[PDB]
Amino acid sequence: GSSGSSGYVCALCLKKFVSSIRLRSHIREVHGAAQ
Ligand SMILES: [Zn+2]
Repeated sequence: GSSGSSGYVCALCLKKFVSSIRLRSHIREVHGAAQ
């Protein structure tokens, strides 16, 4: 995982999450970042 901390943070809205999956999926739900 990441170095230090207890969670992962959005690069867009700077919100914190319990996991890298909870972060990855947040971006698709509200920032709409597709492929
Ligand atoms: Zn965000």
